[PDB]
Amino acid sequence: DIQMTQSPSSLSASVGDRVTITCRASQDVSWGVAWYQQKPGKAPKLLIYSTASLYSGVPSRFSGSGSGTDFTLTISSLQPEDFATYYCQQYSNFPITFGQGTKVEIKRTVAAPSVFIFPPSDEQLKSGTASVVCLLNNFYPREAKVQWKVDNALQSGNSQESVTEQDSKDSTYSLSSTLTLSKADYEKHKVYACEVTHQGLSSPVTKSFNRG
Amino acid sequence: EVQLVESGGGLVQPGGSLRLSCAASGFTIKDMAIHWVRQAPGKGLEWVARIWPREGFTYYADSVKGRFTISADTSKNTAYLQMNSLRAEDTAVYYCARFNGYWNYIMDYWGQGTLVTVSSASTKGPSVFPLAPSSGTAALGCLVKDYFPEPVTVSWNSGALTSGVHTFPAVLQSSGLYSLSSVVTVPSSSLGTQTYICNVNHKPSNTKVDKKAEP
Amino acid sequence: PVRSLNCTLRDSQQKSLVMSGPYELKALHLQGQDMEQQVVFSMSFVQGEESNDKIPVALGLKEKNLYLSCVLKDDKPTLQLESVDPKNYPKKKMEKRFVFNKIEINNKLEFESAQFPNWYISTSQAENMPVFLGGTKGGQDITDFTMQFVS
Repeated sequence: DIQMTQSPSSLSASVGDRVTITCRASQDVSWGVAWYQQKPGKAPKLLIYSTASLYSGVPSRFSGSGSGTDFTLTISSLQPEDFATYYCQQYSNFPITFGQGTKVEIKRTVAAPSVFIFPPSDEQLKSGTASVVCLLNNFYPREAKVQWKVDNALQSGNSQESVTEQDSKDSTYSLSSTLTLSKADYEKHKVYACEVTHQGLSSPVTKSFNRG
Repeated sequence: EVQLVESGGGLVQPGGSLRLSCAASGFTIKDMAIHWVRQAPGKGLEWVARIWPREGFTYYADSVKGRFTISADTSKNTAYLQMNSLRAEDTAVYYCARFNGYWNYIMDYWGQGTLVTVSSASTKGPSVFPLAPSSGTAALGCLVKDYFPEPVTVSWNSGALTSGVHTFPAVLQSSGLYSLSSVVTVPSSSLGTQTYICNVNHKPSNTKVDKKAEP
Repeated sequence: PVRSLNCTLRDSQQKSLVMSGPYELKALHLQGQDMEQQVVFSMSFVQGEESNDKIPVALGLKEKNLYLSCVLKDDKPTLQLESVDPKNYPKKKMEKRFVFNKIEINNKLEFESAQFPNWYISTSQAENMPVFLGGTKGGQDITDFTMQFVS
């Protein structure tokens, strides 16, 4: 079961410049290597087959090179529709094996997060739970810190984050953070606050609300 | 319009059976190999098996050898994956893909994938709860809470509103049910005059919910 | 009184040779009871130029009446399956078209045509494609083989 170690796992770069993804083989797989581009929630499509042959219809910025154990994918100059993940595969030895892939994320100008906080609805509080939601809208780069403060006390392991993909037009991330409490625990505190940190802000941005 | 179309996916009990099928349109499979490949939730691709339909030659990954059976009806232009003794580990999107060495068809066409969820957890429709602003542009949304399985769809004003819509990936909760939020950014001037309805569809539980996000 | 032993050939990426219709071999991965469909070669040791690591040899298929032969197509040496009188063959003194040099370059076998030097029994990278005669050793094809003895 020949491993296909792919690198780097995650890469970032700006439209028009060249990118190199690398792929290493645990043993000799001759020239039986292909490259696949997967847009999220979609079927992979073939770019390069037999190490370096370009599949019919593929833009000629896409290039493959390799030497028995070490294989490399090159794009000479990125264009709009190349926000994808890229996978290498060996098909010369069965079982066929893949690499863990490399996410190719298109870099833009740093963008500050716009922050909102939503208190729990009256409907949820009848069922016996409360979800406090914090939203970081439209930001770059991806790394961001969200802290929950309930009566100015830092919270741990009662909140989950979820992040969008890079937006169609403006290339920006959004983020939800969902603090979950009992009917009981939620009513015995007054102030709920959301602390945000990001390369686009001078200092930490806080949003907050009182139950009334 | 060369096409591989899959069907047969869905939610089954652990230790159960499910037959996937992969229909070819625009080519005959008689001189192609059909491979099955799977992608576990937030993981890479893993090769399952392949059949040469004409010759009947079959080949399985060691993790599925014995439990799964691949076959093909050349008269129906269709390939099959029979899965038995299902475990949570087999939960994935299953793709089928064609292979022909001579014509450089090196998994050049893939099916759209069919999600297979192996779980003992019952189906359950979401509860939808509005995200309203407390108090230039404002944000409202809806929290789609405690559903199973994936997936749900969210739309705003029955697709009419698309500008600045964000629907986040589902997080699995400790409870074993999924939760997500859809949010939209709109002008603050439009809040008392326009109504914002989120449309939640959970096809597995046959559940359609409409919820007003209201100041 | 020619020295012939029985065997199966496998390529360096672990493909087996099977019959693809009456006059062609293909190379593909076999698992389990598929593997009983692999072709058995009666390799008859024959007279010809014996240089350093090269042993002259011929390759027939157990009672199919077929030998592998190199012949020209479009002035290009080509692998072909050739039927022949079974009471005559196998022999020591055999037509150069049936004759291969069993080269052992690494700890692996090449098979160079005797009539067309620098042309080797080759497989593709993609499985279930023809066994062919290839003109390079330093190209993108598989010329390197393992043999497994059978009685």
